[PDB]
Amino acid sequence: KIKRFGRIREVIPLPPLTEIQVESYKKALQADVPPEKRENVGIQAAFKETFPIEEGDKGKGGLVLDFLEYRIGDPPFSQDECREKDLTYQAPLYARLQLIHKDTGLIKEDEVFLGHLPLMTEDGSFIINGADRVIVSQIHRSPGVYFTPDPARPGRYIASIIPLPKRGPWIDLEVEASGVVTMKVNKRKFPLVLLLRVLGYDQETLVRELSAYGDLVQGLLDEAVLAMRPEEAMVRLFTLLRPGDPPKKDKALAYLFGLLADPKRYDLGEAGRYKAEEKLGVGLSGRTLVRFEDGEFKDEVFLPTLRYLFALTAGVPGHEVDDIDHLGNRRIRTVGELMADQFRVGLARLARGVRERMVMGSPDTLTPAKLVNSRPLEAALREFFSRSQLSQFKDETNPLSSLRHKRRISALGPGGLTRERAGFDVRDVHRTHYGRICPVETPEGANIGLITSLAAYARVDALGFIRTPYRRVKNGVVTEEVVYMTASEEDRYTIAQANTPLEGDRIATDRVVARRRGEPVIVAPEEVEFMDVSPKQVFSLNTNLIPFLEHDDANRALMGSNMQTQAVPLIRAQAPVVMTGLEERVVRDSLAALYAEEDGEVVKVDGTRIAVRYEDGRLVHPLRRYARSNQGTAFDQRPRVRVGQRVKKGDLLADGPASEEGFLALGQNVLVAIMPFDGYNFEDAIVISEELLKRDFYTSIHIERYEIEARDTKLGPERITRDIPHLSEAALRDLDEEGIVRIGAEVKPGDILVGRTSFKGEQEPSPEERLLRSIFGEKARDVKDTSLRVPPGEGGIVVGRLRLRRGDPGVELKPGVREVVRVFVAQKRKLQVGDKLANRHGNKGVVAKILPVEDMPHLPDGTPVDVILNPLGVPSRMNLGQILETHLGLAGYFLGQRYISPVFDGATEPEIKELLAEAFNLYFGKRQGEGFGVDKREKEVLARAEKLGLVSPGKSPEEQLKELFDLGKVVLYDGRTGEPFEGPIVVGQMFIMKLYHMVEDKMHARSTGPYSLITQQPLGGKAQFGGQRFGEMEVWALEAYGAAHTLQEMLTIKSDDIEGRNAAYQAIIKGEDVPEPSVPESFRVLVKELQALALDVQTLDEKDNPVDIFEGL
Amino acid sequence: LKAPVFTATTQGDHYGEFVLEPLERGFGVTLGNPLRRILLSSIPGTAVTSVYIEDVLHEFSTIPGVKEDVVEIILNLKELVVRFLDPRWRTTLILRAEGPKEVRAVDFTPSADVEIMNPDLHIATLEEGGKLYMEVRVDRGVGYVPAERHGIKDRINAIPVDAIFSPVRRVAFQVEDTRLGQRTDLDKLTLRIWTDGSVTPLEALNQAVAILKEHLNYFANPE
Amino acid sequence: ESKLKAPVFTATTQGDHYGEFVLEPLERGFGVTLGNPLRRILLSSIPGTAVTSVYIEDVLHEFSTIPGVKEDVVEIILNLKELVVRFLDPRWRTTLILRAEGPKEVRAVDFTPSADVEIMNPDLHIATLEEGGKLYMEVRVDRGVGYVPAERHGIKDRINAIPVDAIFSPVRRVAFQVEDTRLGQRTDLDKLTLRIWTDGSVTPLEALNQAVAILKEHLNYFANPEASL
Amino acid sequence: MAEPGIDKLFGMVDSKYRLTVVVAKRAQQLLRHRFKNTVLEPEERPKMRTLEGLYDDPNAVTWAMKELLTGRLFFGENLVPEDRLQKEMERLYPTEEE
Ligand SMILES: [Mg+2]
Repeated sequence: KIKRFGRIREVIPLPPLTEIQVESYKKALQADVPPEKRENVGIQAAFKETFPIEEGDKGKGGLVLDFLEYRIGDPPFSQDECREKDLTYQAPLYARLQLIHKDTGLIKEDEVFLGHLPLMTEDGSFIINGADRVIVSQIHRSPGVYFTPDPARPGRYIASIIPLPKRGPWIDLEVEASGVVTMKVNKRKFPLVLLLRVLGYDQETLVRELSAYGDLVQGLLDEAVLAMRPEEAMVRLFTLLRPGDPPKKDKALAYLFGLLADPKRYDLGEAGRYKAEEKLGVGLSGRTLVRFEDGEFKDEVFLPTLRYLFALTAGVPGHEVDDIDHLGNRRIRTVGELMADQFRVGLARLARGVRERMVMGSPDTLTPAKLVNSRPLEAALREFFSRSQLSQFKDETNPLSSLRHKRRISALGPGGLTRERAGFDVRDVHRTHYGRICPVETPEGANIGLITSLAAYARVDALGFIRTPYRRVKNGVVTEEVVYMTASEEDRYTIAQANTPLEGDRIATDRVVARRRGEPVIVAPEEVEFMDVSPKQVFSLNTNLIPFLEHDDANRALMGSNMQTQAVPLIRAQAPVVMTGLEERVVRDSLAALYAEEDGEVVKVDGTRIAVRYEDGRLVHPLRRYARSNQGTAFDQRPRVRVGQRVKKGDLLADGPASEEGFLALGQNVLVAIMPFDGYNFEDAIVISEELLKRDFYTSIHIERYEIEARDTKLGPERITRDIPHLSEAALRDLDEEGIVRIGAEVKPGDILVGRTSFKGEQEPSPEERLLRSIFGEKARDVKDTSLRVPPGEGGIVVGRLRLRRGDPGVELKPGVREVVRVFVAQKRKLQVGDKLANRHGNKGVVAKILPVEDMPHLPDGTPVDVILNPLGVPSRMNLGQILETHLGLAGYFLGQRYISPVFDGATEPEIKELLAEAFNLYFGKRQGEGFGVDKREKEVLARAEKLGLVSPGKSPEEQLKELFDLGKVVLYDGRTGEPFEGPIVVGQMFIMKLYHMVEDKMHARSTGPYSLITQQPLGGKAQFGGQRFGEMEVWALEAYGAAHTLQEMLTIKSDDIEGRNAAYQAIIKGEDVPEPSVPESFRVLVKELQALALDVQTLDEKDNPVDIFEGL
Repeated sequence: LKAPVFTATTQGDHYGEFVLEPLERGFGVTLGNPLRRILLSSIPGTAVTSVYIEDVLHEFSTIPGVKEDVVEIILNLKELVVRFLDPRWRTTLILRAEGPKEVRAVDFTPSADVEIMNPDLHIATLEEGGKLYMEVRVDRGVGYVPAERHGIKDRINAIPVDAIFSPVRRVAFQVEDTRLGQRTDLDKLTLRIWTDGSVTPLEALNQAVAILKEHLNYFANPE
Repeated sequence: ESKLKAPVFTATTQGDHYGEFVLEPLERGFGVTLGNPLRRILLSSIPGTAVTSVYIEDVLHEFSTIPGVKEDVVEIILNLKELVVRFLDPRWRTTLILRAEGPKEVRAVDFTPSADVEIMNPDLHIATLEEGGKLYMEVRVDRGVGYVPAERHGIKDRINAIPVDAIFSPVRRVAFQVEDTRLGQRTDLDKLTLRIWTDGSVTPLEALNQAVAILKEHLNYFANPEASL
Repeated sequence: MAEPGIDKLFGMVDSKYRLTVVVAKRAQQLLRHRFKNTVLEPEERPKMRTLEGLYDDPNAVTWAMKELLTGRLFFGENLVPEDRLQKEMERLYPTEEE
């Protein structure tokens, strides 16, 4: 019983939702393809790109070493082992590199072993050194060339945008006042004239044939001293390329920055030729400038962009066009392209190591596989994946998370001029790029906008760059519409008519403005290419999960757009009543669940592995159980199917993490009345009905993972044993079987989680002691306890234990580190005071009190409510539509239904009524049957609701009811005392999640203990644990008041000042008197610390001459 | 007047509208509620306390051949409502399951002074390797109690379960005014004392009043 | 060591009104589920005695004024409502008559010094009449519990009556908070406290038990049943 | 509502902080070594409720402020001999134990 609301839908949010990657990587990691085709980008390019390495003597002797087809191959280990043995899920990659001679000699070193190129899981992420990580797609200034106003004082500047931040230099032509036209490549400012001279141009042939209509020239001529002769030119320019290199015309160096596709090349143009052409005086080719022709160079883009400059420095072709952040200028390098460039580096180093081994060694013995030392492609490559501001863990709390995190787009990339946390130009970018296919209500706080998420139907097709959404054009296809697309307007969703949408006023967007109604009304190619396949594409895949976004105010609407990431799978995943089709797909691209393949059949046994689909072949399917989430989410799978066939409108074949039967199910939906409850729901706190705990609802299960390494340090070998000295206390093996704790064991705080003794030789057990020791059989001792034990965090039930030991197979551990015990501990948490509940409309809040069914607000027939969300502020203050969920609530509770009211299309107030209107003729249709009907309490109200001109007067009480049900809802008694709540109190089933933020993990308390031995102030330790921070802000706090003493105490008897510390604990343990300080250590020490530098810090008293007695002990 | 008319459309364990009658204008709740309040709280009942399963060292497990998942079980078993037919005591049902079947709470070994109010009650869909031998407590009790009332017993894998005692499952009450007496002003009660596990409304209602009385009593001698 | 299964009922007794009452440790949930119904019945169902209709020679309707009387009708009317009579214990439900003299302060005693019905509140302005102090009142008094406005109807002296309202109920205010304490470790155990205000004859505490009785007296109604399968 | 006569104290001495000192030194004088420094002892004794029953409270300043608000004591530049101000304590049962 599912009700849906809506209109059209020509496509689907598209497969899969993890295509940004997945289908990306592969096509960059070609490999899978027969080693013939596949021509560029990805690994191959990097290869071809690194030009066959030569060496001294250009075409004189032996050694050429040309590269060929590479070979990703026989994958060392397997996912799972990798994480178990902390290993990057890599794979070998070698490529035969036949070197040459100049006395004929063809040698092909088969394969030639090489780097380990990390593979990507079916998922769309990586396993690196055990943990799971994700490569987040960055965006930057699209390659090209496009000036921009000189931010200084009015005077447009010219920028040249090389392809990727590692395939060309950022060149800015800057026309100034004192210096004029400058060519500043990387770290070098110089007369722009000079390079031109080299390129041929020159006084007259140059300006006065270029820059006339707009002065800006004499300054370019003056240094004509440079414009007096090329060749000699380079040399002076070369001389202007630090350090003191050898002035000797070489052409090389410039053998780049234009010459050949080496460190400059937008490749076969595409976004360089295909762009500068339609920006400059047309005409161009593969790169900038062109040499190696037969002599002098032949520029292609160095004056025309200078021309087009001046032009916009005083002429008509303005186009001040700054980065213009137009997604027709904002590129996005998908993982594959981030991992590719890195190869475009591993090699950059190999080529060196190769050219070098070339020489030295015997030209007859100098063969490859002996010339190639596979260190570059690794290192620098395995360097990236786990050490990049762009490679990150993985939000794995609830599945939406993971999936979501891949759709995310970082701009905090580490590229060139790539916005630093506050890089040069920040609180400008942030803002909504008028390009809608990279959501507007997602981001967080502080990183406000430098990290956005990309829209649903966004991208998918011939991709050279930038998102590009899908946009209908009258039936048929939907065209992967570019981002620099005008295509004669666009007509927004709605106002249709079979196939001719009869609106004759159709609303549309064109270039920007919502521009009223172009009205082409051609019914033909959708008024050009107008029309958007559904709205969805306007927003983030994980926002579209909001039943009433419409009403929901952007800002707050984002506070739910995120928050709901921080779900936290439970046991009763519950899909939401009002959900939005998406709920059903998000959890099917996450692969967090187990699908099917062909037709039906089953066989199975059910439990640990939905057994073989049984379809023709035979394949068993194991079910991950009580795993561990990067966030400690405990994502397990559930077996759904007994003994049947394929699918029943969906082959869920057993759910996943936080998904009710196939539908994404973050939290639980429950019934709630709105209304201020004696303060317990003050500001934002939600009061809660004990029931939710009694019915094991919000209960979430988390499994931790404690660790211990067995060192070797010079005192004796560190060993993992169950013979912890003295720890006899019938504890040891009262648990800890032959060393480490046992499964199913139950762990409180303090118990030995994984014991291990240690030698340490503090002092020598001198006589007497050794004697007395012998005497009273006081067996001498040499080993310390140094066990593991569980921290002040309660603990839980020992779920499992892994153990890695040096010499083991695929492992490998930190030098010195031998063996490494690991132990997982579960936990099931229910719900307590503290913790957040936050719904889909950013109505976030933390539980305050939890009433017993007894109290609470009894509905009329006795059913208690669930949460007591306060109406104050929250709604008004936040203006949202978390009400149009609570209304289609009972109108779905009683009518017993789950609904689909998608974003910007459905579930309308009248329908919400129609429905609600109904589902009453039963709610109440019953009462007038069970044998009851409206009592003194309900009348007492109704006859006052109309006073509130809230219900139609004249009508019968019964009549006033239904009337007062569509809107709010029944009198709603206060099961606490007994009377009614004067004034109805809208009641309903919302849907509250339980954000990975339970109180437990927070809240600690100190008093003493873990005192430090480096800074001498409470931090780190063993037994107790604790320690609280007292920042500066609080210093002023006390300064501002007058609690001088109260302040001192925080820089005396409570931290560094030992005398004091002890004084304190001695003072209390006794009683009567208090912590008595005097001269804080902080002072006695500052003196005898400045002295050490040759200063005589004197402490003169009241009269200057009463010179202190200080430190006189 | 001088007294009402305590009607009582009863039932068969659960459902128990118990109508007083010409209660003077007001007391419609002075009585109506507390009972209802009390009837949802302080009242003796039956509830599981701990379960032990064949080869299950502790919760967060997974019994082979069984479709389910050990927690579900305990979550399901959390319901199973027993009856005791006896004065003071706790006890331990016991059930072993075979190959392909559907161990619904019913298959819970018949035994002594005990009834299984809620037979059926799909306890576990085991199959192919129907192995399930279990041992669940079931203590007398009152109210709600979780991790505290330790389910020791089979000192080992008790995986103690939650205590959900209160045999009452819902309680409301109307004040419908359509009676005689002396002038159309007074009210007319009718508390329902809805569903239950073992005990019957009348009993809940009855047991209820007692308490309210004993407390009412406490108002004795003051200092 | 200080509560067990027997709360500690503690009063305050002031003398005729305000008398703080406070039983102590009680399982969470009875402060309300108990301390409330009393406060309810307390405000209602309680035998009481107060004026209810007044004949005072001349001008019927309560709206008017009389010469040689500093006040007006209604002021006496209400000034009357603050009268506290005590009908010994027979069955009583009589009338009363005041003897107004010249220029003096007509207390709430200048009535027919009839025994068997004493006046707790001797003073009480009632009304002022100077010089030609006329004034003759045959102020009645009835017997009731709840509250009754212009609904009963001042039959008595057929003509002329200005019936006042039935403010008959010994208690005049009943409040109660239920702060929680834990003299019994467990930090959240209900703890009543009552503040019954009464001056309309019957003492505070007396009002309480009476009601406490009125409630059990009532509770017994749920005894012998008459079902239906 | 706050501190019993907190306002009253703020009247006695001058500088708001001055008092904080007096009560401080005083508390740091009263149940600090002796206890026989009291002035409230009679029918005006700070008694604490506690399950079992009443009995004074171990909060120095508590008695302090309310002992100050009493009448005795004095402050400023008197008893010049701080030395003889603490030694005079020897003159009448002091010390404790450890
Ligand atoms: Mg906050």
